[PDB]
Amino acid sequence: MQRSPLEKASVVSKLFFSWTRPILRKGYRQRLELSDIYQIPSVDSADNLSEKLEREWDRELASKKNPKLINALRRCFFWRFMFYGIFLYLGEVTKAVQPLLLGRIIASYDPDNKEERSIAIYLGIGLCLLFIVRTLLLHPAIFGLHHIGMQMRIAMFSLIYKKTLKLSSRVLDKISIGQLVSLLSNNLNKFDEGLALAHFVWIAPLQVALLMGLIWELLQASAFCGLGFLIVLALFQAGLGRMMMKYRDQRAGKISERLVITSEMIENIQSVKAYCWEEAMEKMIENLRQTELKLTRKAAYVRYFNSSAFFFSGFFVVFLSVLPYALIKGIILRKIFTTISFCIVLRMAVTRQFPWAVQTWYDSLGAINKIQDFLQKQEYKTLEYNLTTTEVVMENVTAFWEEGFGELFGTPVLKDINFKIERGQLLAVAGSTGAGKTSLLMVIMGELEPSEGKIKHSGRISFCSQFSWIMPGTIKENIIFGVSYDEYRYRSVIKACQLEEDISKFAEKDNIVLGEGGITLSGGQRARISLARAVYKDADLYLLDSPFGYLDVLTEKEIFESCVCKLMANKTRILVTSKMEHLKKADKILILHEGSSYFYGTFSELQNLQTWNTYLRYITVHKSLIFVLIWCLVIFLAEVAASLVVLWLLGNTPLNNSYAVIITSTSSYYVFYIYVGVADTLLAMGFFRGLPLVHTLITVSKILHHKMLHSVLQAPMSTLNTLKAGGILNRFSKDIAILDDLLPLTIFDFIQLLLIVIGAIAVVAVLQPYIFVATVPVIVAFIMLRAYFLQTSQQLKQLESEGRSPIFTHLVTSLKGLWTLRAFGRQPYFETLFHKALNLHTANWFLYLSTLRWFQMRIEMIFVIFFIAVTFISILTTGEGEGRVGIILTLAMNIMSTLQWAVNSSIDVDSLMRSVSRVFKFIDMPTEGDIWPSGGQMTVKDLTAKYTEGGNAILENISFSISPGQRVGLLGRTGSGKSTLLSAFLRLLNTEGEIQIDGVSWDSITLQQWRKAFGVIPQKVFIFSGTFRKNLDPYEQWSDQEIWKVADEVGLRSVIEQFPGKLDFVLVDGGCVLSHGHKQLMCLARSVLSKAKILLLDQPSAHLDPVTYQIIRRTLKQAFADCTVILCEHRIEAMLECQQFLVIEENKVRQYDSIQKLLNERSLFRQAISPSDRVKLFP
Ligand SMILES: Nc1ncnc2c1ncn2[C@@H]1O[C@H](COP(=O)(O)OP(=O)(O)OP(=O)(O)O)[C@@H](O)[C@H]1O
Ligand SMILES: Nc1ncnc2c1ncn2[C@@H]1O[C@H](COP(=O)(O)OP(=O)(O)OP(=O)(O)O)[C@@H](O)[C@H]1O
Ligand SMILES: C[C@@H](COc1ccccc1)C(=O)n1nc(N)c2ccc(F)cc21
Ligand SMILES: [Mg+2]
Ligand SMILES: [Mg+2]
Repeated sequence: MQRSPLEKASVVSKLFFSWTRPILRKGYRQRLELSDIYQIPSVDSADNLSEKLEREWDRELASKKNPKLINALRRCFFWRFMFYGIFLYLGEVTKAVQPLLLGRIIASYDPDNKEERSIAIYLGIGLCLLFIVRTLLLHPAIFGLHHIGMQMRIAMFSLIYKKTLKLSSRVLDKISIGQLVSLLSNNLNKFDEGLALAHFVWIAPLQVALLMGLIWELLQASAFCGLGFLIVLALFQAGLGRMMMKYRDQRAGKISERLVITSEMIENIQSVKAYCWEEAMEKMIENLRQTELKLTRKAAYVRYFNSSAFFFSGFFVVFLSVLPYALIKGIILRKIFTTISFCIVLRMAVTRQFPWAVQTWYDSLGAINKIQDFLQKQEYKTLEYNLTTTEVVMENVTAFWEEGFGELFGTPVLKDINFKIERGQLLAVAGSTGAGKTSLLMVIMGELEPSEGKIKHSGRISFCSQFSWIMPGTIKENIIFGVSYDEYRYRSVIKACQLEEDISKFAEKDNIVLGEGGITLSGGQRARISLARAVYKDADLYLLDSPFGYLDVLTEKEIFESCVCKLMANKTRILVTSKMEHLKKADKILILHEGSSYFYGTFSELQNLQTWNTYLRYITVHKSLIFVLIWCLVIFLAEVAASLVVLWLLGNTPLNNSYAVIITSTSSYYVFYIYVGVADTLLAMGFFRGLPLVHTLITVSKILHHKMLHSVLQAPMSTLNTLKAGGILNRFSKDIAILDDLLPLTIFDFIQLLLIVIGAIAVVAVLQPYIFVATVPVIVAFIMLRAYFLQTSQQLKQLESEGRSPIFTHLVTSLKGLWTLRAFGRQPYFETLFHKALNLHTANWFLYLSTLRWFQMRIEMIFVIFFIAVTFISILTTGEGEGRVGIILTLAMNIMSTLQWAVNSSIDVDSLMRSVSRVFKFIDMPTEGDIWPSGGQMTVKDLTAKYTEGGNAILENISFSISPGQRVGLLGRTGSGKSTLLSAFLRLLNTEGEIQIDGVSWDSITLQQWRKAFGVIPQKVFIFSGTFRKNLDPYEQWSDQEIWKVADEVGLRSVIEQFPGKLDFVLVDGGCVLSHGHKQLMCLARSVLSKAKILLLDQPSAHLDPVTYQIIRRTLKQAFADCTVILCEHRIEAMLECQQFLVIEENKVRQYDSIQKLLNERSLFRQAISPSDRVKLFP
């Protein structure tokens, strides 16, 4: 990584941006490769800014009574803000006095002998130097302002992340991903680019005053009437501005809901596609989009009228400012022209520079105060005592989940529990489902505040949750988890959890690539990775929270009698089990039941007791756009014809008449100038030509989003597995926020500027031909630069924009699995691992900005050089009478200013349309594309499954047959592909082989009609945000009587009744309110509703107790009376019912008709069954 030459650069390079040149030199010819990007300047490393801002912030917190963040931000950046403000003030004043020189230079052309014929050269010199000072003084201030904005935003983001770790657990459920992702996404670009207009809040007044003086020297007593009209205009403008903000704070409440639905949708699309939930999800998403569109539509209309104020107030202001004086005394055309040339600047400085400045100030303060509110949130205070007697004590505790019951003190989820544990002794807390075992572990963690009672243990702790969590990276890094690696300890850990065979099964031996959460791995490997992590880290206390669920039985006995009982035989271990073998081995027992310590003691006591293609694809996608554009062009043609006839009539005029004092020496070259000064009004857009354009643009954005989603969802899984979660969150947030908010106005402004320039040039060329030849050497000079620039930026924006994802995809995981992350106490590690991604995105965005500002330098210097040459050639070549050529040049380069503005707008439009390019990238994704299920008799021949195209053999040469209504139980040691075969039944992943189902095959039936025959309860439960009734059946086919009768079969009464909204309670954060077993029962009910003839059960009993499990087998007898069942269990007890057994081994299936021959065939499997079940199998 080469160090940025910004640190090593001369002052001329910094004031001219000559050091950016190597990037464009490398980029214009060949595509950018990923070493050319410079390392960030040492100033804007996240650490320095974060430390500076946090020190100022916490000192300000300590000092003041009501701390405010904005005071610390001021104390940090105000000086380098004002040092730039003075330069911007000078560089905008230098636009007030330019028309002063310009008017007299224009006055010289007139043959009658004015004194100006001597001062013409001095005026030209002053004008030349004035332009060069403007160029050297304006842009560097803009770049520095953008740089300060960037630094501020970086420090704020790092502070946000530093807060989102110490955030108290009781608040997490309230705040979902939507708030945070919106608060970063909306800020990212707007708050950075918006610190160039922060000054124009106090620049606009002064400038206006300075203008209202000079115009007053021209116009004695009508400039005040013009100013009154302008003040009315500014009040109307601020009124529209206030109206618009009320139409955003009602959208920002639902953007988060749509974002969270989309994230939950795409993270586990596995179950979504398995269930054939395609249309209901689209209906819900578009239902949200409808309201969001109404709000965006109204906001867009309001924003449109705001924009037109410049373009359609120009004639009105001048008319009402020069009617009275002309009426009373008359006007020489010099007065009218200089009034126009001042009125342009006045219009600009009090129509699009004041209101946008106050807008950006309102919005920046709103975001800052929202962040300040965020930082005022309850902090989880830790009392982990390093001093202890190596003895863990817990006494008389009770806990409350929601804070209201906490303060008001519904039963608590615990009460009056107590235990005491030595060092070297193990507890085994076992509870029937819903008792609160995980809640007890959380209370031991202190993450739940005990409403009353006493806790004490060592400060050295480790954790292994019920639900696994896998941060993206290598298995080696994921297991070590930010510790100095060791050969011997790591090898011992891998020897205990017996990961050796599975780790040898992968292509890369030890370290592979795991995505967010790691769908790439199975369930057993994931749980055992988590357990290995909990074993590796060294501490005085261990909280293993039921890691023995997602495994077979032989692996269970091996791991439990080599790792828990043998490897770590001296260090305290809390164990959550549901097998009598553990309790027999257990040293003390605490059996919970419904939040009550139902039994405590010892097992002996227990026995005793009992790119231009996108430019077209965007437009042609909807016909309304083409119609609007065509009709607008026709209207413009009519308008330019009207202007043509007006100038034709006034050209052939045959001239007491003091209405307009006009003379032949002045007329022929002042009428054209004065018309071109008012071109932007006669060619403006009214409320009859503009509104359809904005409406159609918003409609097109909606259609684009809908198509993008419908193409993402039905995409094949092999493609989907490659892309991350950030690569969808980033898109669905930013690349639709842009297509809804910024584009439908920026493209409109571009259309307007292009249209105005074209019309003015056309009409003036028609009346004066040579001006065309006078302009062309500049326009062809313009595009030549633009086409050279775009190649750099056209390739760089992507290289930066995708760089956003390493932020979001790192924020989600840390937030998703915050609990273990804070459990081990590894905050600094993730702090640095986030700062790295932030510095990456900076190394992209900063250099992109430093290239755009350079192109502004170059474009305005092209204009200035042309302008200096024009003024020199023209004034010098003025003759004793009727100087002609100078008029021809100066009119052209009066047009050139607006044309340059149009070029800048065009660059901005392209930089935004990158977003539409990226969305069309997603839309081009491949497509996986009497009662039929009579008996369900199934036949599979020569099946094999592949995850990646041509990948390794996960299965090979499978074939079997299932008679109708004969449940076959499938089993096999973990990591052998049981879920693989279940998934490959649905041909989700790419397949090979042929299946006959009661006289039909795969080919003879369509895909969607094929998946209708099955019903699935996947290994990964799936609960989005919504109500119970909507969650259980989004299609809404069945009455609440149906739901209520099923909800007693599945034994869900005691879960619905305790919750306030029976079938109408809202669910948040993926059902985090519910437990695990309740989620399992919920999904099983969701499969009972969809009565399918052939059904696949993928581990219906994951962590359930021996008691509640009865319901499972219960709903297997009366409920599924005859339906064919593909049941994939691990607990051997659930295999007593099935008639055939399919054992999966060595990537092949072997079927047997019984159990005895199976078990004698594998001797090592025999000694693993518990005696209570071994007697059941062998009578
Ligand atoms: N995050 C939560 N928010 C609200 N209530 C909760 C939450 N977690 C648990 N509960 C309540 O606590 C009870 C069980 O707590 P907990 O989740 O610890 O049981 P569990 O051991 O996970 O259940 P299982 O044995 O099925 O795993 C449930 O009745 C549930 O209503
Ligand atoms: N999403 C995935 N991407 C790549 N490979 C996968 C993926 N899922 C599974 N595999 C491969 O399939 C094998 C295990 O398949 P599968 O997940 O069906 O086992 P399993 O029976 O589900 O395990 P368990 O007993 O934990 O349920 C592993 O070797 C793994 O490499
Ligand atoms: C599109 C117009 C609508 O008005 C008319 C349309 C046709 C004819 C007459 C009037 C507009 O929006 N205008 N016209 C202004 N003179 C103006 C000033 C400030 C502002 F915010 C908007 C403004
Ligand atoms: Mg649990
Ligand atoms: Mg499984």
